[PDB]
Amino acid sequence: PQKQIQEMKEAFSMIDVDRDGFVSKEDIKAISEQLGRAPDDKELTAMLKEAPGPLNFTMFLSIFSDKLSGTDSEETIRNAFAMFDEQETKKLNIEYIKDLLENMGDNFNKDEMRMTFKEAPVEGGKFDYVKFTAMIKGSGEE
Amino acid sequence: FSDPDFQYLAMKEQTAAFDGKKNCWVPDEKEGFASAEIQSSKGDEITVKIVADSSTRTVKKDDIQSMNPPKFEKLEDMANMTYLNEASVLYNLRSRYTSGLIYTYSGLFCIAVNPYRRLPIYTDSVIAKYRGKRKTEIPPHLFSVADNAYQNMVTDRENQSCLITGESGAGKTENTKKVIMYLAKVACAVGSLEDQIIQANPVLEAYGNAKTTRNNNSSRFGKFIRIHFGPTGKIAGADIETYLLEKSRVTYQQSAERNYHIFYQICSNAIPELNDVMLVTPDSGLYSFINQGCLTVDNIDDVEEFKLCDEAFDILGFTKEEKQSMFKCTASILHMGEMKFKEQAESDGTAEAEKVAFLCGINAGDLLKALLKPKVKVMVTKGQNMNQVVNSVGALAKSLYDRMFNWLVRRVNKTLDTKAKRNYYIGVLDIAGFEIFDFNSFEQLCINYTNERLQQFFNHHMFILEQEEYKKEGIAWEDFGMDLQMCIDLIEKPMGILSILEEECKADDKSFQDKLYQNHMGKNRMFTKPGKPTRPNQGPAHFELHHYAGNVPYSITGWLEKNKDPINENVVALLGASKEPLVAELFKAPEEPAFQTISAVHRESLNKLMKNLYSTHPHFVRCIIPNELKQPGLVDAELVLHQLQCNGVLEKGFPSRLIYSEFKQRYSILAPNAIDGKTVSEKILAGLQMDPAEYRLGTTKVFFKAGVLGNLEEMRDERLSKIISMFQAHIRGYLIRKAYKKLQDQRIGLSVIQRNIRKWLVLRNWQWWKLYSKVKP
Amino acid sequence: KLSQDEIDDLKDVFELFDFWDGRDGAVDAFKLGDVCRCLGINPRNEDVFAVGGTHKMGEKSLPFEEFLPAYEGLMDCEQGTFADYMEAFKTFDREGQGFISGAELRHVLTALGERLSDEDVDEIIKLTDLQEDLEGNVKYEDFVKKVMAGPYP
Ligand SMILES: Nc1ncnc2c1ncn2[C@@H]1O[C@H](COP(=O)(O)OP(=O)(O)NP(=O)(O)O)[C@@H](O)[C@H]1O
Ligand SMILES: [Ca+2]
Ligand SMILES: [Mg+2]
Ligand SMILES: [Mg+2]
Repeated sequence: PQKQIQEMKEAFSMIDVDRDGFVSKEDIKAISEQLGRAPDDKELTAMLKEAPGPLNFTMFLSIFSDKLSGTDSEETIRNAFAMFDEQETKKLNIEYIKDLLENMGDNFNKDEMRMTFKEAPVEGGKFDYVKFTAMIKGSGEE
Repeated sequence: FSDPDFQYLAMKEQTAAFDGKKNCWVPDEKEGFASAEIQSSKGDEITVKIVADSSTRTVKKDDIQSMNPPKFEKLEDMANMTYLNEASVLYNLRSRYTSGLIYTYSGLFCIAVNPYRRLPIYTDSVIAKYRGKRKTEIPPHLFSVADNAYQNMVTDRENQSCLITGESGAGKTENTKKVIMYLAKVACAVGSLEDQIIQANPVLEAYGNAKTTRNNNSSRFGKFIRIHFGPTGKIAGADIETYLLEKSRVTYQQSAERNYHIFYQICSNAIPELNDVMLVTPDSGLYSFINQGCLTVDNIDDVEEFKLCDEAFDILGFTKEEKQSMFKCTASILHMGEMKFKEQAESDGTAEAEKVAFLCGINAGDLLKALLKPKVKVMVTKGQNMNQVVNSVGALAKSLYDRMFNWLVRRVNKTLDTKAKRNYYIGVLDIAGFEIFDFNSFEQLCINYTNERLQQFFNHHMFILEQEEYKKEGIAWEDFGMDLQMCIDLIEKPMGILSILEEECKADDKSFQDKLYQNHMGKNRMFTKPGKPTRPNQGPAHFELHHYAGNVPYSITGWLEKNKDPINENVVALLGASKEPLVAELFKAPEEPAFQTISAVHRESLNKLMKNLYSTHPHFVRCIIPNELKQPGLVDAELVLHQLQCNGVLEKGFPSRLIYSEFKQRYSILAPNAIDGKTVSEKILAGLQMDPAEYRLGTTKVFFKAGVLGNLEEMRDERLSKIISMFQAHIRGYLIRKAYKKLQDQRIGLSVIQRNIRKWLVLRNWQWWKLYSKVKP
Repeated sequence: KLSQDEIDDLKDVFELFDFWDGRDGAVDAFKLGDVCRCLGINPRNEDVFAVGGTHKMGEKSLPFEEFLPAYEGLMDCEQGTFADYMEAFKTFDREGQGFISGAELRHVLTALGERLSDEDVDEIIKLTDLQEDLEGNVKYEDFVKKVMAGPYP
């Protein structure tokens, strides 16, 4: 949307070093080992085939925008939880919600949960969904 | 016509507030049933407040008992009651007893709870105030009853009978008398055959009665005096047939108990002239056959009564000789209870033993010879030994006291027998009753056998008053205690005990015990083997059995002899022919020489009894033993009730009468389709699919066979568990739905949750997302 | 037997249960009777225990084709009529007035029949918005009409 694509934009400078305005294989793996670890060769290529067409900000912005699609809004999540906090505490019992996701429903799996709560905001037993949401996708904060 | 001599014969409050279903009877443990005013409910448990104790307790609603209102208290006739139940019956009486009335009626049943003191209720004045009085006017008195039996003998023209019963020391014997004493005051002309009959008691009561741990004057013989009449007036005559005297007493006196009154009154020195006719030192004390227990009966004078006995004995028209000829026989036992031994011979003091001789008119020496170990016929002789000898002495003691008692009575019947025109009779029975002790054998069985027979005549007259509301409440109905005759029969029927103790009697104990079990035992509901119900101070038996009073464990030890008396033949033969009339007669050779086992006569005696009872329009009297203490005014709840348990209230096989007004609040639940309308049930009935010979719809009530009304409760029980659990299942469902919406919403919400998340966990594993994030500085 | 649009009134609500056990195509006999309630019914626990059914949670689970003969069997099951629910609450009315104190009522269903947990009883009252007088007695006659006359009227 706004900063969102402009943010995504200011980011393209970054990725592209030759600053040719296009992001090649020999154009990624570089800035890769420039901010940490780089991928694998094939990975690189396997990342370019995902760019049906060659490499620019709009073929880019494309495949990217091609994901945050089939996902609900935020208040519709910061509320989907709320259905289990009957008394409006703005928090759930860490053994409650957790009980939920693995025993009943679309059966999450350990690997899935572990990776789910590995950083979840639990206080004295209370899982704060308000922000696990406010962040599952990106809180407004500044 | 009120209140002159009616001080203890027959107002107060109308009101002090009685409520309806707030007040009722509750089971107390000291008072039997204590009064209470209810407080709350909780299922079976019911909270109620005790009236004049004032402190509350838990109670099952099936022990709680209905109670009647005030102006219905201290009632003359309990038949006219709303709640003739246990805690109601036990009340009314108490109320009346504690108030100076002893007599009460309940349907065709008389109620006199024994007052241990004397009472003014018997004055001719009163008597007068009675005769001819219809039942419903004059307050309740044996008189009123005694009267209407004649009122009824005449006009209806048939014999009536009057059965007076209750427990021991109840009052049977004391009213039976007061009764003949009444009938008496209606005949005289214009010491008296009337006054002669009155005396027949002091005689038979002297020889016959005795002091019992229970009652100092317990009978020991069954009496049934018949009192005939002329076509018109007072009596024509009377007669007496007695039943089963206790022979046992004569020689043994249960501790704290004594032998027959006479014996003791023979040694009191009233007429000392006789001391010498008796060869007896007038000290009760160290004679033996009569002093195992008390020798003194308090508030009972041996001289005065004895004199009264002698005095009476005369008016009986007994010669001076006959008069004496009795005392004589009677004293002879005092002495024989003495005849020492030391051996098969040792007759230590043949100095007393000397003495029996002068009295019977048999040389004592001849007698001590001929049967110390002397012989019999076939005649032969074989060594009588030191013990049976002792146990053959009493053989003679008792074997006579019976022949003597027998005679006495048989003789009284003789002077009371004027042979004038006789038409009707008022037979009065003063017999035993049912007794269950910590040991019951044979003697103690016939009292029972005789009663069972007495129950047939009892309900025989109930089936009959029963069909008195098959007429009252328009209904025709088409065993109900058909095992009862299966007891009667079990005992008296031909292949039974009787038909055998009489038959199978090479006889010793089990020869006899075997047939019994093998034949109608093993396999009979009634005649069964024993077990331990823990009789308390209780003991030894061999067989058990059921009577319309419950069961009782019998023994069979030495009966084949128990049904007989071992009067050692020659002792008899020798006594047989002696010079003392009474004695010689009391032992006569037969119609001719060259019969009796105790039942051949009793079954005979009894059968005869019944026959006549059925020849009479009976009248029942009920005697209640207020308490165990011989104290007047005292009430022993636990006992009164025990008594009411088998006579006029519940515990036999008849139809369960029930008013509709009740059938409603009762089983209405077994058929839930209706809307008052007194017909609220005809429907429930059909609405159940019942085979109806099984029931009859009279007017304001309903009659079912047995176990009918029983199953209704058993169904009504199983029926409401369901009906409740049903309405429970309802509530249960209303819950699972009260919240379904709620559930389905969440089902959505979760789908949202474990979906977005399951993606926000793919976004961070997408090669590119990493790199982007690698750089948002 | 039941209709086809009915064989659906069963597919629809069981797809909520296969849910809260985990989408697998099976449910737990324990929850069985519960589903059958949601479908306008009130079987007895003894009942559901006949038609398969299970005591404690997680014992045995079943798919649709077995979970089917259930409903139907437990369908031809005895239910109660208004009278029954009154011709039975009369045996607790001594005044005959038509009242049964709360202290009692509790006990009645908490202690008799298929006893109810105090909990249920507490809610079921909250819901039906019951109440007692200063005498503490309740007019049961009604109460039986509320519970009978379902959740949302
Ligand atoms: N109405 C009465 N008034 C005064 N005393 C009475 C009355 N009824 C009975 N008694 C007394 O209670 C005693 C018991 O009477 P009794 O005739 O011995 O009883 P029973 O029922 O005939 N028992 P039993 O003869 O041993 O089978 C009497 O001897 C009197 O002491
Ligand atoms: Ca499932
Ligand atoms: Mg470039
Ligand atoms: Mg007597």
